[PDB]
Amino acid sequence: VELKPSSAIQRGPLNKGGWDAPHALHNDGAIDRYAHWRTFYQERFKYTRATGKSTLIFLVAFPALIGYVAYQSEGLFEFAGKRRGESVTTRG
Amino acid sequence: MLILAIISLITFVSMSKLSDNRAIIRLINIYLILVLVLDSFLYLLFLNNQTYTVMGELLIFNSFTFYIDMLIYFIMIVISSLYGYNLYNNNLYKTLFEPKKELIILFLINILGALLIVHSNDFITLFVAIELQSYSIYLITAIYNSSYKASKASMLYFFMGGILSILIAYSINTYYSVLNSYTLHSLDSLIINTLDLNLILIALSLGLLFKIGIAPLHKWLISIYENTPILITIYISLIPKISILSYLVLSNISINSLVISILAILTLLVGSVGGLLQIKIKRLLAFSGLTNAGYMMLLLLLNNNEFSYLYYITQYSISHLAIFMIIIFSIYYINYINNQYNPIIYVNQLKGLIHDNAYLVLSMAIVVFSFIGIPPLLGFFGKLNILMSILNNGYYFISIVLIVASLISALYYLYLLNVSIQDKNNILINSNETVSSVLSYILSSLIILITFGFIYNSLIIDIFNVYFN
Amino acid sequence: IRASFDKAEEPMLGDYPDIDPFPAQL
Amino acid sequence: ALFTSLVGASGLGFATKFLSNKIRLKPAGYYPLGYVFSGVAWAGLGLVLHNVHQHSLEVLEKKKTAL
Amino acid sequence: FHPYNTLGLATQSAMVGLGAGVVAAAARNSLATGPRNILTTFSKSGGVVTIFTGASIAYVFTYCSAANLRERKDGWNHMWAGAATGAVLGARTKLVPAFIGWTVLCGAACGLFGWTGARFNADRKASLEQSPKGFVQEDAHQTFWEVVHRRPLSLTVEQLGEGRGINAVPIATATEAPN
Amino acid sequence: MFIGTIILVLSFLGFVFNRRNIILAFICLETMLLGINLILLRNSVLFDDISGSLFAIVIIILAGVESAIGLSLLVSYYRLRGVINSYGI
Amino acid sequence: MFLTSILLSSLYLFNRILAWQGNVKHFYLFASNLLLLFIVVLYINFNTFSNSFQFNFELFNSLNPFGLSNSDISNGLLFGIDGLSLTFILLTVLLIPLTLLGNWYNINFNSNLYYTLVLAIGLVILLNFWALDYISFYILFEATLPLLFILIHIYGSSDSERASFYVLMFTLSGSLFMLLSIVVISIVLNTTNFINHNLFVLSLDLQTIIWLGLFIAIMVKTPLFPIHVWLPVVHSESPLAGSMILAGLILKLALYAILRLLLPLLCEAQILYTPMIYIISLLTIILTSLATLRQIDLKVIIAYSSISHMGIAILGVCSNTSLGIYGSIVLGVAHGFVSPALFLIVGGILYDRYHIRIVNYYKGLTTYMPQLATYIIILSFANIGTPLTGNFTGEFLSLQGGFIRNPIIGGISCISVLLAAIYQLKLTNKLTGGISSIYMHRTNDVTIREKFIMNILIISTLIIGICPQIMYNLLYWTVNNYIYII
Amino acid sequence: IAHHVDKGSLYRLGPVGINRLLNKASYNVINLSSNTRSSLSMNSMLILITIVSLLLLVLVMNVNFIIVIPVLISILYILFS
Ligand SMILES: CCCCCCCCCCCCCCCCCC(=O)OC[C@H](COP(=O)(O)OCCN)OC(=O)CCCCCCCCCCCCCCCCC
Ligand SMILES: CCCCCCCCCCCCCCCCCC(=O)OC[C@H](COP(=O)(O)OCCN)OC(=O)CCCCCCCCCCCCCCCCC
Ligand SMILES: CCCCCCCCCCCCCCCCCC(=O)OC[C@H](COP(=O)(O)OCCN)OC(=O)CCCCCCCCCCCCCCCCC
Ligand SMILES: CCCCCCCCCCCC(=O)OC[C@H](COP(=O)(O)OCC[N+](C)(C)C)OC(=O)CCCCCCCCCCC
Ligand SMILES: CCCCCCCCCCCC(=O)OC[C@H](COP(=O)(O)OCC[N+](C)(C)C)OC(=O)CCCCCCCCCCC
Ligand SMILES: CCCCCCCCCCCCO[C@H]1O[C@H](CO)[C@@H](O[C@H]2O[C@@H](CO)[C@H](O)[C@H](O)[C@@H]2O)[C@H](O)[C@H]1O
Ligand SMILES: CCCCCCCCCCCCO[C@H]1O[C@H](CO)[C@@H](O[C@H]2O[C@@H](CO)[C@H](O)[C@H](O)[C@@H]2O)[C@H](O)[C@H]1O
Repeated sequence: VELKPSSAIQRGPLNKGGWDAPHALHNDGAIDRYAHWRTFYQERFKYTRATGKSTLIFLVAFPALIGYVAYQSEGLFEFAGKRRGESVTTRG
Repeated sequence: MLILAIISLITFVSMSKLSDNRAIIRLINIYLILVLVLDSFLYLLFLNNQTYTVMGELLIFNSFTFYIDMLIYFIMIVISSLYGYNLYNNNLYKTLFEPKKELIILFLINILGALLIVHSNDFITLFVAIELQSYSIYLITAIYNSSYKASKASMLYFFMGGILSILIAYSINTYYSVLNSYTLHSLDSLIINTLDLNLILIALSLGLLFKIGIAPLHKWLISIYENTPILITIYISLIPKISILSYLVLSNISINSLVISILAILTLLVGSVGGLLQIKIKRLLAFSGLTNAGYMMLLLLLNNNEFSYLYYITQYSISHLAIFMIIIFSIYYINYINNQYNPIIYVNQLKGLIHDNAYLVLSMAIVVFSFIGIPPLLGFFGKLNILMSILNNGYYFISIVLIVASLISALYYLYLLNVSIQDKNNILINSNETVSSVLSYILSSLIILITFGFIYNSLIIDIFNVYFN
Repeated sequence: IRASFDKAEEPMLGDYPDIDPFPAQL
Repeated sequence: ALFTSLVGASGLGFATKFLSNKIRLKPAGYYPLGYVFSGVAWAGLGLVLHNVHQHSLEVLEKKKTAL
Repeated sequence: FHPYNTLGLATQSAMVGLGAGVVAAAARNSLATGPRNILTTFSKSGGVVTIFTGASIAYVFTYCSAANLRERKDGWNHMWAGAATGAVLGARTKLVPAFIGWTVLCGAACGLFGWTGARFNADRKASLEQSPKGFVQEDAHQTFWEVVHRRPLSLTVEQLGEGRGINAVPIATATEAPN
Repeated sequence: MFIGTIILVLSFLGFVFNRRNIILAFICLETMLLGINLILLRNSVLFDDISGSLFAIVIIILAGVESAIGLSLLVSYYRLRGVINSYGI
Repeated sequence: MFLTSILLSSLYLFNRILAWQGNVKHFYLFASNLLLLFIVVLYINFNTFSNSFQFNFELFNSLNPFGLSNSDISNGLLFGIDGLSLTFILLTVLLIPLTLLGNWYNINFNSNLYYTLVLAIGLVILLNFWALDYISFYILFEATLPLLFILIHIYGSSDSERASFYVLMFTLSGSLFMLLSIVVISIVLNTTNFINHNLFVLSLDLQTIIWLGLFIAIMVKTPLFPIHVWLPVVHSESPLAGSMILAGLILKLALYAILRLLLPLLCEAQILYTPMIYIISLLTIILTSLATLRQIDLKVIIAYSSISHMGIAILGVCSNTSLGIYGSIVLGVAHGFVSPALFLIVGGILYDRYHIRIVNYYKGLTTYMPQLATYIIILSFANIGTPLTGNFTGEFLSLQGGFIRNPIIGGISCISVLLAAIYQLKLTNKLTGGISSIYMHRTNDVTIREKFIMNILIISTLIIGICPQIMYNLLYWTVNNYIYII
Repeated sequence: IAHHVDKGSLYRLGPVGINRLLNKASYNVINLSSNTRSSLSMNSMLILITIVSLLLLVLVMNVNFIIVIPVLISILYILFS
């Protein structure tokens, strides 16, 4: 026996059956490449002295500064209806 | 019932030609069903976890072992229908999937060795039964001696299983040298604390566990499951793991081992990582069986692990049969046959299967998402119970490794589904041949259980809270 | 003229042409 | 309840027959008697679990009564 | 706490890591493909010796040192030790970013490993199974795993702090009319 | 306790570091089983117990059947290949 | 009568309709409009004078699995609604027919599979709000992944495959740590139900831990910085119903998850770890807005805006104030009206006509496609939060409460009022502006189907923008149940 | 931001970096049982290594456990690098 698929299977092409509409876009070839690049930048991104600057800024320093601000100013201000001379803070 | 089967089949098969082998398989299939129907009432004896010792003190019968016995039979009535009911009555599928004469005898003898292990209460019965399960499965790998790869497989499995039987017997003889006993019931809190038996019992666990593919000795078993025929791979890959894991779960040997924690972590990492680049199906599913062996190893450390084990072993077995069955059905719709024994090897041969048979792919998705642990499929409710037990007993790093291993294993589990729902040219439009009725109904029934068996979880919990408590 | 940001992206272009920018307004 | 359980177990049984017909690439109404056979068979399975659970609930109730 | 002995543990750890390098060297010499001999063990080995020794030295030295500098026993120490180990292993690849990445991520993994208790095993008495659980009975101190229907207010003010809505006495009763 | 451990260890090492053939592997398995039985029978004498000798006789049976099955498997390999080369399994 | 006979009548009618006309979308549209009406009837019969849960039904009980349980021992999945859940329920029944009708003519291969998958996702989302126990929530939280993966992989755009693995793996990752927290709850409390889970006062040290696993999940679903990178891709390559369903409802599930799991329990961990939440929400707002300023794909830009408005809504709900809750909810509602309209405009109008999403081609629609211009500007000014639209009233209230909790962070987050305008108007000006693009030929103006949809999604937000007080009748309890203030 | 963070480090701590990390680790896991020339002696040597490694690892972690940890980090490197 030669091991081959059964001949009772009748096969044919895939016709999704959409109505092929006219050309309402003129592809440009360079815009598409610019988009492919800006879309798959992640697979070519490399670490260097500017990428590192931006990365450490926006993922170390600014988060740490915002957190220092928060965890100092946690329960500090409370000034609903306050009046002259009264302190707006709950701490020193 | 097994014995009268094995005894009768020897005579009845010697009296019978090569042309009756399918009918004889069908007979023993129906016979096992009649056992499982008519003798199943014996679960009443195990009310309130009444436990019985038999043949002296060699065997032990409780609800755990009985359920494992029913499961092994349910596996063995599905694994037999695969040999005794031809899919398509074509010459190709005659040549591809034809049982041999002695195969069924070796299956039942392996069932017997599996059940003597779980039912064992003394190490002597364990050593006799693991040798029975081991020798029967050397021969099952080797019975298809017209293939080169199976010949290589049985030879390696013989040697590397013999080495582990040596390790097991060395451990038993050490336990006897220390304590003058072959019975683990002769242990207790006093004797555990008072004696340095940690080394002497982990050596038992490892000598049993390296026979099921635990890391870093996974490769040899993976080469075997790949190189052997698919309808043998579906049996060898499951039953030995059930038997040995059940024996190690029932006997609360390794309560809080550090070695077992390390190895089980390594299995989850290996079985999740090394199965990503695989292009072959069987190696992919073998690495899947390994990571599931990792998850089930993690409840050897618990001392209350029956429900989580029973639920996971059941859904694992069901999903394992169903996925291999889907792979078997799909052989009709592919373009290239690679072998007389392994018609399908590479995952990229299932391409476009949605355009041929879509409901086969629905079953594949249900089964895949069950492996991953997507609810409301049964795999969720199984991995949930494991997480409950380990977190209730104090393993936290391992739970994170467990989560991570599930995520990593989604990728090699979804490779099948991704290529299956891809598009293909030269689709199927008609075929006057039709697949068998029984195998379709079996596959369907396993699918419907993986899908809807979440409905019965409370009922199962009530029955468990009576018969196991 | 290639500005700072536009020549910090040199290692990443791969095959893309490293054009010299000129704003259209000029 | 019993009757609700049996209709549901029959509903799983029709799903097995239907899914089996589709896996064979047949129409859903190929062999209607298979729907009836799958219904009664799974209905028996759900019935068995119904009686098992009833016996177990009675047992725990009996444990409380002898208390 | 009780301080650590940095040099005693570091010398033991280095001899151990040297021994592990010897074992892995011999195992590679046996498992490898091409013609080899008893000479190749320390020549053709991919730095298994320096890998193991530098890691064990750096890990144990940093853990004991920062346990003694912080003067505590906790997970932050294992984080620093995994940070050193990642530096050592990542120095092998002669790149800055991979060195930084190996450091941070090996440190986070060891730091998690110290968070969960610095063990792959379990305590088995701090666990939920072997410990008191459920509802505490009568006003007793609420342990970790125990549940409580009504909590004290002094304990809340201490654990959390005052302000941001949370106070020593409620707002109405504080501003009730003495009438 | 000594002689058995020594035969067992040396035969495991000669099983593991055999770059030559396969009959050495069969032999090392049989010698490992021998050394086990000697360990066990020494302990059974010192304890004046019988369970050791029972497990020993059982090992003899099981080892002989092991060699029978192994030497049928080898014959299958040889059926197909015609030569059992030094580095084939 | 028999319950089984009624649904057998329905299934039979469905089989005959399927056999005569080989399509289902008419029956599904009928069922969708039926569900909308039946939910409206439930609102008519819903008492607003009760904080209790109404229309309780239990499923999958031991005694009556395939029916409902009237037992004295409840071991199954619970269901029922408060006014919070009813709100998003009304949002979901309102959107499902439109998500089908936004794809009534452009799906031409295996259509019936698509409309099945859409309705299954929409029904599963609907039932998730009825959920009254942690486990039923979770098993309906994770049930949309297989359908979303399949839907995206088949009916998706070019890069569908990468998008489908991203929606699965990211959401599964966050969900699994949610499962760990739920499992720790379940082995401790030995009960999971959204009725009496606030009574149990766990120790603080354990709330500090359970919170981390719940919040890891909610970071991954909402999303939030720095796990905001799946959403742009999954929206970019998804079919139109996938994008509408996602932005409208699945991101609102994260907010419902906070209010229903994380606040009534874990109160003390919220009041201790809130400042870290404010850090994360603030970074989400500004960085995603600035990342939006330099994108090229239309659909990705709308996606980034969804991240921003959710991050404002997190400032409000996590603010320990009534106005914060009522704003964060109204943001979720108005967002689930506005964003689907924009995803329809950029995914089922322009992509249908010209089959490309790059801004560089698009310019000068106002000349030949004026009505599309009018809708773009209205929805753009509703997205950014022009008043008399719910996306302002919710912005204002959440920033009231965020300012109350931490005034600095709640005021530095007011720049969202600007940055939303930047990344939306830089685009709207391009589309409606200039001379018609040479690359694009002409095509029809918007058809009545799409005009129907956009006019519904605008009337609804204008209503809640003009009188938000209508939604208070369901929420006047919910604004105070989840406030931990002594 | 959009390039160096949203499409840079935040894809590296995610899809891109995990993909490369798993590419290598899987290619080093499977390139471990190197020679197919004889699958027997190799798996046999793997038994001997594992038994010896566990006996020695347990020896170290009896006397001190904070020393075996780097041994395991490095082993994971050797197995996955
Ligand atoms: C089968 C093939 C035939 C060949 C057989 C060869 C002989 C077999 C040797 C024994 C059996 C193999 C054992 C396999 C390894 C696994 C051993 C094991 O895991 O036991 C560990 C166990 C403690 O682990 P656990 O119970 O999990 O945790 C609680 C800890 N308190 O228990 C222990 O704590 C272990 C006890 C610690 C002492 C270990 C002894 C090591 C001594 C070696 C010193 C070498 C000298 C220095 C180096 C020399 C090189 C120059
Ligand atoms: C002699 C003097 C003694 C002095 C006293 C102190 C001695 C202490 C010795 C410590 C033990 C050292 C053992 C070193 C490991 C064995 C060496 C080795 O090479 O292992 C890998 C081995 C061969 O691999 P190789 O040939 O190098 O090819 C590499 C390409 N991948 O291939 C293998 O398959 C064998 C693997 C063996 C693994 C053993 C079990 C390790 C368990 C893994 C730990 C995981 C736990 C951490 C998980 C964290 C999760 C993130
Ligand atoms: C008791 C303490 C135990 C606790 C555990 C401690 C962890 C120790 C981990 C060390 C064990 C060895 C595993 C190291 C990873 C193996 C591969 C590797 O070395 O990483 C390098 C890889 C290279 O990337 P590239 O430079 O582009 O490719 C050229 C490489 N020559 O790098 C990359 O691909 C880029 C990396 C980018 C960063 C990705 C960060 C992902 C973090 C989540 C990881 C989750 C998956 C964990 C996988 C486990 C694998 C073991
Ligand atoms: C048992 C055959 C297994 C073969 C595989 C088929 C699954 C059957 C599961 C019934 C178990 C039982 O009903 O039992 C419940 C058992 C203990 O009860 P028991 O002592 O064994 O008595 C049973 C007496 N029977 C045999 C006469 C009925 O609790 C467990 O931990 C089982 C956990 C199994 C989880 C798998 C759920 C699958 C959904 C099943 C939908 C019908
Ligand atoms: C407050 C709730 C909404 C109130 C109702 C507003 C919608 C009424 C329908 C307007 C139709 C129209 O304006 O025409 C649409 C105009 C057409 O321009 P044209 O004059 O007809 O000449 C045609 C010459 N073309 C073809 C060259 C243009 O498209 C545009 O140029 C884009 C401008 C949109 C103006 C939006 C009106 C102000 C509403 C802003 C409130 C947020
Ligand atoms: C650009 C990439 C490179 C930068 C990466 C930045 C990632 C952050 C790494 C630095 C981590 C330093 O983390 C540091 O914080 C902890 C507390 O938070 C300090 O440890 C402190 O913990 C507190 C508890 O919170 C203790 O009670 C004690 O007071 C101690 O001083 C440790 O000294 C150190 O572990
Ligand atoms: C991401 C979420 C899921 C991640 C998985 C982890 C979740 C499980 C929680 C880990 C709990 C660890 O908790 C462990 O430490 C706590 C202290 O904090 C200990 O709690 C004990 O601490 C001692 C002090 O040492 C005090 O007396 C305290 O009253 C209590 O008895 C317990 O011995 C143990 O329960």
